[PDB]
This record gives sequence, structure tokens and C-alpha cells, in this order.
Amino acid sequence: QIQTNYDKVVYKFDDMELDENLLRGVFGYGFEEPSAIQQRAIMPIIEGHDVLAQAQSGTGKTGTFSIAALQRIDTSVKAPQALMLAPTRELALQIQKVVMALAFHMDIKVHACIGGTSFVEDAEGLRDAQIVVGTPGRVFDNIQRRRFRTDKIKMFILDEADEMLSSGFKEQIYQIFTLLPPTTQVVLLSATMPNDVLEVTTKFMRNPVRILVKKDELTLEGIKQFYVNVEEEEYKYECLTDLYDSISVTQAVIFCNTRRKVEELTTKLRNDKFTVSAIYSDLPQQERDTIMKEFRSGSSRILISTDLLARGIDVQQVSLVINYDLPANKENYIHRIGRGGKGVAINFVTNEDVGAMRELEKFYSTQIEELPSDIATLLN
Amino acid sequence: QIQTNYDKVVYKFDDMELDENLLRGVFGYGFEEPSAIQQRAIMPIIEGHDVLAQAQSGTGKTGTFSIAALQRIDTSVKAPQALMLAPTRELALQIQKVVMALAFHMDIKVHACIGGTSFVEDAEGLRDAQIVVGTPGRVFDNIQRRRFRTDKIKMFILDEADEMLSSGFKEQIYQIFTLLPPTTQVVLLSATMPNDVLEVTTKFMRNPVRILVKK
Repeated sequence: QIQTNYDKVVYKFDDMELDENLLRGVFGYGFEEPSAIQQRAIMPIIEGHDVLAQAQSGTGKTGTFSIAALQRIDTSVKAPQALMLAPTRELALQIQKVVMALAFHMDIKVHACIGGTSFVEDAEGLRDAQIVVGTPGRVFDNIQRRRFRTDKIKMFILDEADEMLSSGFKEQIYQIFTLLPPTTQVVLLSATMPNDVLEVTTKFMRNPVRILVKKDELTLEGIKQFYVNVEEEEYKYECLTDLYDSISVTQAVIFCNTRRKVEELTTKLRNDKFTVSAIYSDLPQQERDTIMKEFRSGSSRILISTDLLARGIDVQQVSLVINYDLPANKENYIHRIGRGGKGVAINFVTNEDVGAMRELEKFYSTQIEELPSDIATLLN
Repeated sequence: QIQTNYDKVVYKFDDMELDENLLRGVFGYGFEEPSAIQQRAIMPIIEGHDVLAQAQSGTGKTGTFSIAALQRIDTSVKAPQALMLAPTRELALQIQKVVMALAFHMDIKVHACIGGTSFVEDAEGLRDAQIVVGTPGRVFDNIQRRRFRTDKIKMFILDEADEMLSSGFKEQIYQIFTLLPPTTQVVLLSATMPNDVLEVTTKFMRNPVRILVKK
């Protein structure tokens, strides 16, 4: 979801105190209701804060800094007031179209400082322009050659910071900062939040409002890696049946590599009264949440599912997770036993899954001990 | 200044519909905005017209047929598709240098069929070259001895035609035309338009677009 230190949302462009002309342009362009990032990032930008926003490429994001920037432009001033940087000529040109359209009912000049341009037209455009958009290299060159005066600049937008940095624009971006008024508001939009952006964020921004995407991490520390060698694929079921004698409730989830296995296991288990909840990557939306509600409530201590749902499966209050089938792809091991924030994971390997479980210890660095006869302990 | 029968001008390279990599190559090379001849000559060449253009020596003229020729190349075909001729080895090498730069973000092979070159490497170079550039004699010789296959050639550029003719390459240039597939697009750049040039134009070009200088 969204993690932010601003906590203030506006749900409609009408409630943003937008100049009437800009607002006509917002609706005229096709914007109806603010998107998730627009409901949070526009106001803080308008208000003058330095803002760091994690936003995927798209018209929603472009609208965000475009709308805000147009709202802070002093039409009376016929000099650059806002500078927007992009990774490529094309992206810059697209941004210039968006702002232009948004300003369809206003009279603000927007210059594209990009490759392929007679410096005579470039000088002329950068003189009277109120919003300048271009690529780092070209922008820096024009600032150094005095063709682009930056004293009236009040806002600095860094679109796709990650891409710009990874494209090799770090030096020029850093140099642009020192060539812009020290008080300039800094706004940075980025799909990812790598150290490169964090570095810029920390060196150039001031107590910025941060609007980030939640996500989470791996983690195999809240869980204990225990395995059992059934030797033959055929002896797994009985080994799993014996486990349910020294566990005492706890409720567990069991993952299989194939859908059929999930059913056979479910069948064999139900043929013995074992009330198990089975879920496959195909049940309609209305049926999947029905089985989950039955598990996260209606008794049902066991929950069997395939490896494909591991990512979407919200391992509820489970103190035990069983791997009937050792994951096919090492990467999906944690998706099955991750937990982002007690924890026991038991693996059922045969006389073939050998060295295969070691890869899950090479792909990682955690220890997968053997399961001792004493189980009533391993589960609190 | 210019007298043309094509009159259709383009002022920016963005408006020319160039493959993205080639365009990256154009700006990458230092080209900013199309010069007078580039504004008129590139598009007709790309479009397929036999073109006769009065242009003085220069990176502007070179860029003109180089950019067009690069847009027309078919990446999948690994055989000579364009043949460019210049009056001297030096001039040819310069041209190879210009198209190579222009093709920096592309994967095009450019072979120079010029003087002093092991008939072995010359052979290997022409086998999979997509753009071949060189002097009339060396090219004619390589076509006869069969080291240079021409069946895939779609464009024939004659740079500084007046100079090549004034240097005595007339016979060879004429022979090459007959050794190239009949439909090959013909492009001829020349500072002056003497009868030698007019004769070539009338004998080998088909209802060509003509881009000339006032006079």
C-alpha cells in the first residue's frame, strides 16, 4: 500500500484549490478522480515541501508534478520558474505535451531543452520559457553557456530519477543542483528506491515528505528450517500423518509443486476426516476468499495450496508450514516461508531432493537442521 | 537558392521517421538540425526515388545519403544492400567513417572496397557487408571476379559524380550500372552539373527527383 509522513489526502481535484484555468485543463485532458499518488503528492508539492514520491511511469505521475507545477507558476514572470528533467528526449517531449495540454486554458510557455535543436531556437526558447523540460546533459550545457538563466527557478522536478541515474546522469544532475537557487523546491519521482536515489534524497532534499510503496522483505529468521527424509515420494503422506500426533493444534499450511498433488493429498486426508481447506490458482474470486475465511476461522487446521499462490497467500496465524514437495525454483522458497515481521517450516525431501535442498542453503545462508523425534517442543 | 521538383521539406530529424537507433546515431554524431540539402534530400532517398542532388563536399551532404541509406538497410539481410562510390580511397574511407558513426547504436557492417587490400580480406569483407563503399575500378574488378555479390543491392550512391567522371571512371561506372540489379535506386551527388553528369542522369536515372542550385 502506501507509507507516508505527510498523512493528508485529497480525493477530488475540486478540493485542491487549483486555479480555475488549470482545473479546466485537468478535466479537459481526461483526468476525472485523482489516482493514489495524485491524492497525496499534489498538495505537498503545491505547498512547497521537497517531495520524494515512488510512482510508476504513466500519465498519473506526469499529471502529478505537471498539475502542481502549473499551479505554482507566476504567469507574470516570463522566465524559467520550473525545471523538469527526464531520462530521454522522447520522455521529455511527452512531458512537454502533458503540461501543455494541462495548460490549454492558460498562457504559459513550455520549452523542451533536448537534443537536435539550433541553439538559436534553443536560446530563444529558454529566454521567455516559464517551464523548461529536457535531458540532464543538454540542460547543464545551456546553463553553463548562460543560455538558460536559473535565478527565477523555484521548482526542480526529477522524473524517473532511478532511470536517469542508471543512465549515467548523476554528475550533471549534481552539477545542476549547485547551479540552481539554494532554496529551490526539489521534487523526485521514482519507480524504485535504490541507494542512488537515496543518496540524492539525502544530499539535496530537506526534511522531505516521503510517499513510498510498502512492499516488504525476505526473512528466514523468524522461522526454523527443519527437514525430514521420507526417502521415497510414496512415504511422504504417512510421515505427514504421524506429524499430526505431537503438534497439538497450531494450524499449518502445506505446499505442493503440482495441483494434482494438492488434491490427492486433500482427498486422502479427507477420507480420514481430516478437515482440510484446498485452494487452487483458478477458483473464482468469490470462492477463494470463502475458503480463506473458513481457514482463518472455521476450525480447519490444515490449508493445502500450490506453489503458484505462495505470493498471494497471506500466511495467517500459522506457526507451522509444511513443504510436501520441495520447491522447484529456489526463489520461491521464501515466498512460502518468508514472514515480514514465531515460525516453523518443515521440509519433506526424498532420496532425490538431496543436494536440491542444499541449493536453498546456497541460494541463501540459513541452516536447515533435521527434525528431531521430539516435535511437541518445536511448536511451543 | 534551391530548385527542385520534389518540394517537400522536413526541418527536424524527429519528423523523418528514422529507426530510433539511427536517430540516436544522428544526434549522437553531432548533427543538430537538417541543413538545406538534408531537409530536401533525405526523405526522397528513403522513399525510393532516384535522386539527383547538387551538393558541395561536406559532412552535411555525406550525412544525407548515409542517413537515408542506413534507414533502408534490412538488418536481417547480411549481404550488400547499398553501394556508395567516391573519387578516391581517402574519400571512401571518410564516408565509411561517417556511416559507421551514424550506425553506432546499430549492428550494420560497412566494407571499404579500396586500393591495397588482400583479395582475401576483401572477399571476406564483401561476403556479409551490408553497405559497401569504394572506388569505381576496385568495385568493378571485385564484381567481375565475383567477390562482391550484387543481387541484393537496392541502392547505388554516386558521390561527387563530376569528380569521378573528371577522373576517368566513366566506363567503369557505366559497367557497374549494368552489373547491378536493373531496379536499383540511383542517388547522385555532385557539386557541378556538367554534361558528363547529365548524360549519366539521362541514361540511368528514372524520372528522378532533381534538387539543383539556382544558377
